[PDB]
Amino acid sequence: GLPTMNTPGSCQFLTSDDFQSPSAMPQYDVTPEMRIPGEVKNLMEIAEVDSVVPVQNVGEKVNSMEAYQIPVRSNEGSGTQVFGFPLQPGYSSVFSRTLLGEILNYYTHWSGSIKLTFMFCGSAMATGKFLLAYSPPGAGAPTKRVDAMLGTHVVWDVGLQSSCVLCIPWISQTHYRYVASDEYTAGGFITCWYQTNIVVPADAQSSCYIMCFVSACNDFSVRLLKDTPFISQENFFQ
Amino acid sequence: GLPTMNTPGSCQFLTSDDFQSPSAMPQYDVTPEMRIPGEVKNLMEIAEVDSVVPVQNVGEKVNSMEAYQIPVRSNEGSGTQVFGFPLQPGYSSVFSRTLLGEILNYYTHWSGSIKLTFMFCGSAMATGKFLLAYSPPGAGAPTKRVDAMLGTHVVWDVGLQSSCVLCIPWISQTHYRYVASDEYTAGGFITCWYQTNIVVPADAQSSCYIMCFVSACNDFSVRLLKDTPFISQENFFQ
Amino acid sequence: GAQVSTQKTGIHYTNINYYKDAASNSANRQDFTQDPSKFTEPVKDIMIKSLPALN
Amino acid sequence: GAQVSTQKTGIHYTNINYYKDAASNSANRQDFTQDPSKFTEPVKDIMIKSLPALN
Amino acid sequence: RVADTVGTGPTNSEAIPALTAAETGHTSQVVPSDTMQTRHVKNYHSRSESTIENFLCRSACVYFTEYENSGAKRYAEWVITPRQAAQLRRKLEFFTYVRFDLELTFVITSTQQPSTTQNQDAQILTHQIMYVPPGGPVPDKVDSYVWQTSTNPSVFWTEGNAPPRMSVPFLSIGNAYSNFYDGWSEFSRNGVYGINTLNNMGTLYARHVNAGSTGPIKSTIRIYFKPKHVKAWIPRPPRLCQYEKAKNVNFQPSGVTTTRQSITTMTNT
Amino acid sequence: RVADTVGTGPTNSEAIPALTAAETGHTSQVVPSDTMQTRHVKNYHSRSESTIENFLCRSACVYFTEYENSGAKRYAEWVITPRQAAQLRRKLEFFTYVRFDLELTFVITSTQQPSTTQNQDAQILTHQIMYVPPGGPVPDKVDSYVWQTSTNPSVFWTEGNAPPRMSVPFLSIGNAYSNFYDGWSEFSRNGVYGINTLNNMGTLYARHVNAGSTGPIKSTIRIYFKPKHVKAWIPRPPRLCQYEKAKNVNFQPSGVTTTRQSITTMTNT
Amino acid sequence: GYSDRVRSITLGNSTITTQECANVVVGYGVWPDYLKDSEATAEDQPTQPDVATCRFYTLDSVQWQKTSPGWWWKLPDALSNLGLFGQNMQYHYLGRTGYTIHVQCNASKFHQGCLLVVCVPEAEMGCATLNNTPSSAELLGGDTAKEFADKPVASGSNKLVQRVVYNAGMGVGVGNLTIFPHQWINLRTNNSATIVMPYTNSVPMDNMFRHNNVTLMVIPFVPLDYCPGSTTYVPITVTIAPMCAEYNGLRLAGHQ
Amino acid sequence: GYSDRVRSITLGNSTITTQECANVVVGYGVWPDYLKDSEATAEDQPTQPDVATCRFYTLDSVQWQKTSPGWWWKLPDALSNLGLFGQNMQYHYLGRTGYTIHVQCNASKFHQGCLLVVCVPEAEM
Ligand SMILES: CCCCCCCCCCCCCCCC(=O)O
Ligand SMILES: CCCCCCCCCCCCCCCC(=O)O
Ligand SMILES: *C(=O)CCCCCCCCCCCCC
Ligand SMILES: *C(=O)CCCCCCCCCCCCC
Repeated sequence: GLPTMNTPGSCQFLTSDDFQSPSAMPQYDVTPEMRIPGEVKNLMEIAEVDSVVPVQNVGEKVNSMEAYQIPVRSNEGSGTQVFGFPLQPGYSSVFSRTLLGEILNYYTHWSGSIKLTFMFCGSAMATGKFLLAYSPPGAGAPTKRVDAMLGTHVVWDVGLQSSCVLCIPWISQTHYRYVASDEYTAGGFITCWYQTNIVVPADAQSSCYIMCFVSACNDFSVRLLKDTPFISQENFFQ
Repeated sequence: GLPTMNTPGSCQFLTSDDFQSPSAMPQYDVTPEMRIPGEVKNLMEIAEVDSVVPVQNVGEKVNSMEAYQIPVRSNEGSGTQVFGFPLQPGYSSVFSRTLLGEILNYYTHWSGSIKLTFMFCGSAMATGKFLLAYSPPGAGAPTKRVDAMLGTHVVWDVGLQSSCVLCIPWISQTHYRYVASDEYTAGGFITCWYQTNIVVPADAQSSCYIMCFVSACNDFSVRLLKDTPFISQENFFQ
Repeated sequence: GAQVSTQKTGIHYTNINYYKDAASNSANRQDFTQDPSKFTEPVKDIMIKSLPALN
Repeated sequence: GAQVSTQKTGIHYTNINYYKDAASNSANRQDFTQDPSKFTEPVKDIMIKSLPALN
Repeated sequence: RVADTVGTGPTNSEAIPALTAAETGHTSQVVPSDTMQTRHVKNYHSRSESTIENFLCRSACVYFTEYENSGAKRYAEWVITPRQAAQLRRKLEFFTYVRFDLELTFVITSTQQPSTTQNQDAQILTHQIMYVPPGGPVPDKVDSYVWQTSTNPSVFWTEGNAPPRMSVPFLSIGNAYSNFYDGWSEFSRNGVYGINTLNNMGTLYARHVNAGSTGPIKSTIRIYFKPKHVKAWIPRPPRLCQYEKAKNVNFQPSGVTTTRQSITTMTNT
Repeated sequence: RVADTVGTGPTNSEAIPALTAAETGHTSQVVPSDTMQTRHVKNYHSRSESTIENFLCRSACVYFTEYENSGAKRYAEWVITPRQAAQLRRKLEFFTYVRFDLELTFVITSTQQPSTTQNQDAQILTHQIMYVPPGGPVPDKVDSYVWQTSTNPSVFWTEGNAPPRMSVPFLSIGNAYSNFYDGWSEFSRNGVYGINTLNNMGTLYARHVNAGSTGPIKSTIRIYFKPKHVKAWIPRPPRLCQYEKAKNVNFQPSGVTTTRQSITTMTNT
Repeated sequence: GYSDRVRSITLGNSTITTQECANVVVGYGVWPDYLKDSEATAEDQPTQPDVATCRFYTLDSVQWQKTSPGWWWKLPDALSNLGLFGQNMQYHYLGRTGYTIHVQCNASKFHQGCLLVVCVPEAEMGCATLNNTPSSAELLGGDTAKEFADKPVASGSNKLVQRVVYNAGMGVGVGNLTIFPHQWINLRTNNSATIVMPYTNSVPMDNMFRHNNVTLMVIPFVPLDYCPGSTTYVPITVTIAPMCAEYNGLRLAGHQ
Repeated sequence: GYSDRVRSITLGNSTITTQECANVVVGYGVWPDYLKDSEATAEDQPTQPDVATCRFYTLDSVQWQKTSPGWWWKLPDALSNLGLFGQNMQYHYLGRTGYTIHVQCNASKFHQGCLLVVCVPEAEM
């Protein structure tokens, strides 16, 4: 009869506890393992994979493959804005439903760099240069290419290498950021501008499309696990 | 099924217990530390720091910077009393709100020496000597400089070294004293007298000010933790 | 027959198991192994960053 | 994997931890380290007691 | 741990870490250091909380039913499936095949019921939860011989105590639990289509061993599942559309994301 | 330990340990031995109970609410803050930045309520306390799917048992918890001002898993916070004025101290 | 031939002399320096202007009167408009600095008074009206000293800072401000106060418009006085010099 | 797998790619650098902003027409209003810089034309 004494916490069921429980099926022989391809070991192996970003949310294109297409056209001037969305991988309607944004919605904090791979889907005869830029928060979003200028940019020349990767660094006051929005934890703006208008020959289409892909860099990490707001339920499914 | 037996104290919640509890957030990666300046390791590091003492509590000066000023003037005689307050660092209205007195109000016992650094804030042309004295309890407070005499004093000559430190020793029957008042645990009296009246030249102000600072010595320690009586509440703040 | 392992930090925690079945054991929270080049880069011919992908 | 440390006196008390997280551990009551010359004396040039402060 | 950034300076070469051909089906590995001047930063950040074990290993309620002291509903039964709850089902469905051990915790709670019954003075209720593997005899009443559990495992738990918990092995016939199944149960490509052709975990019955009082009492057993020692293969897109059935993929089409106005609008609408 | 006094004798030199210039911003280090003849005393006194861990590491009630068996208030919610209680808030505010682990103990207590309801015979009440980190779905009713806690952590506790307790890590984004913040949340120096721009710990919901009886019952959950493994930087003046708000420094001016009469009065009035 | 009273501080283009002083009070025992790769988060390479930013910026002089309650200057915002320190601060999302604060005030042998020169890390101030928070225009004063109040500010439906000096606008006891690095300018022995502040914050770098990490306060504890004839206009001049200023996150200019 | 046609120039925040080009023509065989103590006169210590000043400033685009004669941009004055290059330039009496001038113009296989891109030291007009 060993003298024991209980501490607060006895007979409590903590959802996230880690204890040993007696097996209900003793000496049960588990069917031997099999090497099945593509095993996941960490959720970041999945967030490091490019997934097409629905930049053109706009209207009913969200109910289509058009959400995925970024319209590019031959103008009568350069410096025009192609697109613009804020750096909120788990919050912005653009990123929230990406492979990266879905995983990020199960966590409260996040930290790291992100790769935005842009692929030009025009004719093999179309040319053009684009200014892909990321401007940290502090002063509003760049409204001219001349304001996007001063930011962290990458001039993309369309050629044989269809795609160009604008890599967004981690420039933050804090170590992590909230997955949900908070202006303390503000992220910045990603904009695209024509550097030199789209030039096409005669008989080739002048309006093309670009596609954007989002993946995490080797320094990306998510913290504090919570439930996604993306899956609801009214009754047990039957 | 190991034979155990509970002792009184089981399933009890002691406010000051020290036990292990299961983490609600497993394998959670804490944001790395940063060296931030001025780390406190013990509360006595704070009580060893001089803080201005409101000697002139008197009336509505307590609602002003005047609580902090000790009036000194050019008399027509010496031996006059400048001030007087008892040795009760946590209790006396003088010390109770000091850096030392606020910390002392979270503890029940206290022991040690105290430094009362007096700084002369007159004109550079004013002179004067003061008898800073501490008289242990037993016979009332000294009512004349001739009674303060016999105590533990320090004659302060005002000069280039603006300030003078009257250090109060620990002269007690007991090892500690109560922070709250108790005549068993009586402390003593601190008084100041003119040794040689304040002499000023023509065209220089004859009425100056002195400031008192309170800090603990290297032998000061506080014991038995309790709540300060200084912070009340009627409802949860919103 | 105990096992002292490391705690999650930014010490040790001794562990003994009492059950005859491995299914009765605690979760495996400390396996930070990882390999994204199954999904990122499942290409047959190697792709070097600094070089043109299509040559 | 236990740790025998000293009790507060004027003996020892053996301790083992059961949890995988350092946050699940007991408080650190026995750290009597101290350094008031961050606050008392944060002056650039050293000030010796027996000497005149202003010379 | 996470990778530290390397200190980078200017560049003027024919090396193009930024230009690629995404058609290859290969994700680019560009890092900040490649398209800008970086400073050296030491990353102590850890991807510990995103391991598959930490993601899935948390007790989730998968279902719950009620049984009573008297009447018709005197015992309950549930054919085991993790698909009746939106929350846990969706996490498991990030992977095509998952393999794991389970930790079962049950939260049994009773409520006194409205009656005209006078002088009620309940006695402590003890419950019995019984598992009937696929093939064994099923309780047809609160008192059929079946509740002897001579070979079936079952938990007897008296109210007011800590929640009954036990763990279970990887009970599958396959070398991994199949989360999806693009097939039928009949070789004639007929019968059932989908994962239900695979679900055969048996039923779980619960009952009051004793009625306890003269008045009515209704109990509600909540079953919690916690995947311990998890292995997951072949990842897939998280569920977009809401779940409609507990036995099939049936969804009602929904748009790719929410909307905003112009492709230039820095704000969700 | 505390420093022992050195035996001192008379003195007649130009060494002045007592005269200084307090303008330097340096606290004098005079000790009794310097301004009098001291005896040797051996100090065994220890500053153990005044370490920051011993000061802060004691369970304090930080808040408490109520929920019921029936009606509207069937579940509770509290946005986490240590600033609603005067006592613990003031101790933490002795420092500008604090970093620590937490130990949460909850004291859940129920009281039978007045009713005309006859034949009450309550069953044991089990409670569920759930944490919703900033961003997760929030319970809109005692029965929304949200209470499945498939990923959110939550405690299920049956009445009459020992108080539910668990510890939590240093959940901040910063390398230390900021107790004060002289700034805004918007770069346009607008929006929120102060510490609330920083508080984003999420909400805490509690509910009765079961109603238990026919009569009314109201419960009161008391949340206790205990800073374990504490680190505190940049100390400051203890709070003088009383607290007015739970989100800001707002105080109503009060005098430096209490009063007495003449500077010569050896007694408080 | 030396003197504890003499001094000379050279930072960039500027040099500062003192013929009567106390020591230089160094922050929390910490001398300012740059951010380490170990403590860094922002991966982009910083701009460290050096001689252009870390130099002596002398803001406006203020008059010490027999009735002045005190003054306060927020820190990043004071030099936010001064030279290249203010420029880099606008073009950059993140910034980090330490300072050498030199408060100057000279009177004569027939004048008396004593000022407390403190450096309050995170001086979060209160509002007159308990429900509101002070306005940005009420808390901040670029290079122009904001001043404390002699008596309680009225709690209408304002966003006025509760300036009564004795509570320091923070609801504390003004006499305990002595914990924060400080010095005194007792006109009897002093001439100036020098405080070298290291970077104090819970994050490695922060935005310089949204958050003012330190607040300088000059509060006279013993009032200015002098007999007639003794010169009446006694000004106080504040000279601050950034130290080890780095800037990460370059973009267009401003704050919004 | 290489090509004389591909390029990538990284300066500060900015990176520049080219999928069709010639070599980089380096000034007079000289690559820009800082002033030596041997060649210096101004005794005060310089500000070298680095990543803040030495980065890619993309000025306004101009239209090449079948009738355009040519264009010209003076050099310190062009970037005199751009970012921190323009700021340091205003607060300072003396300054010294070199440049990486990238002129961009893409047409198609059915377009023709040829521009001379020169850098005229001291184009006194
Ligand atoms: C009292 C003993 C209770 C035993 C509980 C046994 C529960 C079996 C759990 C099977 C787990 C998840 C499997 C999904 C099955 C499938 O679709 O293939
Ligand atoms: C059932 C799980 C409960 C989890 C309890 C989580 C409580 C979080 C405590 C945060 C602590 C004190 C922080 C003040 C925050 C701030 O102002 O920055
Ligand atoms: C290896 O374990 C030898 C040391 C044993 C330490 C005492 C074990 C404590 C109780 C264990 C009994 C196991 C329960 C089935
Ligand atoms: C080092 O600890 C070896 C000695 C083990 C002594 C027996 C341990 C007593 C019970 C510990 C089990 C740990 C609980 C998770």
